[PDB]
Amino acid sequence: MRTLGGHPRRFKLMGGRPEFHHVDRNKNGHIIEPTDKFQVVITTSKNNVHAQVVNKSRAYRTIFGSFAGNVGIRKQAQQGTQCAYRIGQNIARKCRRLGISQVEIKFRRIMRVNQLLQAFTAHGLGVTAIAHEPRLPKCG
Amino acid sequence: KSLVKWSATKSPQPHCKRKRWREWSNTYRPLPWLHAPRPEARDTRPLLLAVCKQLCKRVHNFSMKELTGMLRAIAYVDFREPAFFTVFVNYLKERLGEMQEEDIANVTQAFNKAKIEEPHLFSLMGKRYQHLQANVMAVKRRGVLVRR
Amino acid sequence: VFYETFVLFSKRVQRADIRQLLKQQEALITKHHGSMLAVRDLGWRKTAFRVIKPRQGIFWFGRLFYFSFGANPAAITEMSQSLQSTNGVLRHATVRMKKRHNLMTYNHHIHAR
Amino acid sequence: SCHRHVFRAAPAAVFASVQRWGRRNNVHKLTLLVQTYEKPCVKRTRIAEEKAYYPRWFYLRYATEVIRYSLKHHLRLGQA
RNA sequence: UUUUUUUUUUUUUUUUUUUUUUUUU
RNA sequence: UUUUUUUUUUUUUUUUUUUUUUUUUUUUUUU
RNA sequence: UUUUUUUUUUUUUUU
RNA sequence: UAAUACAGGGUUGAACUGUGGGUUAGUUUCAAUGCCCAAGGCAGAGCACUGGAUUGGAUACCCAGGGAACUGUGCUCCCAUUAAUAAGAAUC
RNA sequence: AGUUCUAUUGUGUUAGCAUGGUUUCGA
Repeated sequence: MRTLGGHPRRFKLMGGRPEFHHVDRNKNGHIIEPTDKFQVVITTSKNNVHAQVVNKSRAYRTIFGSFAGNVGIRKQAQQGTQCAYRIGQNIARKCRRLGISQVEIKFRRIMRVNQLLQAFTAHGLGVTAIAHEPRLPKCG
Repeated sequence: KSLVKWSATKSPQPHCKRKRWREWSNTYRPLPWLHAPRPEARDTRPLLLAVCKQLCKRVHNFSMKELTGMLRAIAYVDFREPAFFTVFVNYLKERLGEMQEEDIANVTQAFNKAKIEEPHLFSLMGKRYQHLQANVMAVKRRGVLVRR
Repeated sequence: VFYETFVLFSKRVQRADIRQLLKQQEALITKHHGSMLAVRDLGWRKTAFRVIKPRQGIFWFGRLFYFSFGANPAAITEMSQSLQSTNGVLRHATVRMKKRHNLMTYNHHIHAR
Repeated sequence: SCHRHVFRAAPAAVFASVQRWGRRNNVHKLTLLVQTYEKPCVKRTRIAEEKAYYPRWFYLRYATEVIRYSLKHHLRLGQA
């Protein structure tokens, strides 16, 4: 009982600090500037799926990310279609908190890339361009 | 706009981590003839405060492209007057839609240089800049590929 | 028989080095009963992608050179290995001289009509 | 690698174009083959079988086009 | 040493030391 | 475990020839 | 927590 | 399987030659994989082997570890034995 | 059928090079 959609390990370390406290800042002390570009790199797999945010205005520096274990989904429930959909919602909801509107989308595979795209358009996170760079082997 | 350029020299100071590494920087020549008074002349006010006083009195006559340049230049002579920059916060919020892409880049530099951290205005400016940049595609090691 | 070689220099290559390089090469030619044909230059060339050569750095462009010669067929291996050891030279190739297709007798009316 | 820009188009419409791009280059087929090790003997027979089925599909695809084209126009050819 | 993202009164301007180490706003 | 970057070592069939178009030119009675 | 399975375990990381 | 060196085969043009041939031991080269021996190593894989599953009563199926085997001028042809199940001439 | 000459070369052998899946490193 008492289920929570988060990471139990991180919840135990809570001490009342606000959000975005451990993230490093810049010289000016601003977490993010109005002039910036983002490109989320999504990687799919059989059981789990990861999607981290990469900032192109900071020499490709990561800001935050999420996984199946950060939404309260474990065991075989991750293989279900809801696991991908829930992860996308968290990214879209968290995007509005930082103050970003337009974020690019990048992925290597096309297997679990349908639930994430649909969830982004249901909150406000739009899509400006789609990038696909499959690193297919060039040798036997 | 041109005064700041004259009083600026590009140098390559040593890096913070590795002293062998170099990073290009900017150094501005100090001015010792703009802050002092002029008791001899009738106008006892200095040359710097006089420009600011007239600018705020006739802000409406200036266009958007003509406003960010003048504000960006005042902060480049070490003008630590947060009250001066706090008058334009209400004027800019009501005219955010009429702001060009160049205007965004010419206004953030001013507040940051003077150590004026404003979250209610910087949060709104982020959306405007991204919306304008919604029609330009740029890739890595190739540049801008598709524009509009 | 006749042979051709295309050498791509770097930005870090002065005129001093180019003269030295060519002089060294001529030694081998003469050794094997040969003679130089002609030396020409092609100027600078833009590179499609960045070149990452170890212990050399990263470059985006270079100076393309061309020189024709003739010697024994066994001299190709000696020449090829010498270029690789020398600095400045990031990429090179040796192409045999053909009868019709060549950079000597056939250099006009390529792109036009 | 493929890159597309969204301009006055819905995300769903744009996403339908990149999906078909992989089929031409067989991106999906090559991705799965490398994941698992396939014996050389199996590839010997699989490579030959694909050279007889695919050609037949092209001929049948053209036949279906004539049926749809003629259905909307009626008429019929004969030994005239 | 390597350069990442932009504009057009100019060859101009910001950033800079490896990231990420939490849901509902 | 994900992302990013800048030069160590082993290995070398992904792309590139084709509607099987000679009198169709060839495979074995019957069920 | 990660990986893996129809499902699960072993194994690995420790502010 | 881009470049270069050595030497073969196939298609077409000229010259020369003027029946040179088919099959082939008491013969001679090459010949996948496995095994003996030898050389070896610092990648990607895995037989044997106590390393986490079985059953409606027995198991190698599904993960992970794992010191044999994987480049040879050699010893050497057991097989589902390498481009159909005839090496040649005549009738299109 | 065979020899010589000429055009043609993803057929045998071949040490350095370029690119790439995996792997490896973190002033």
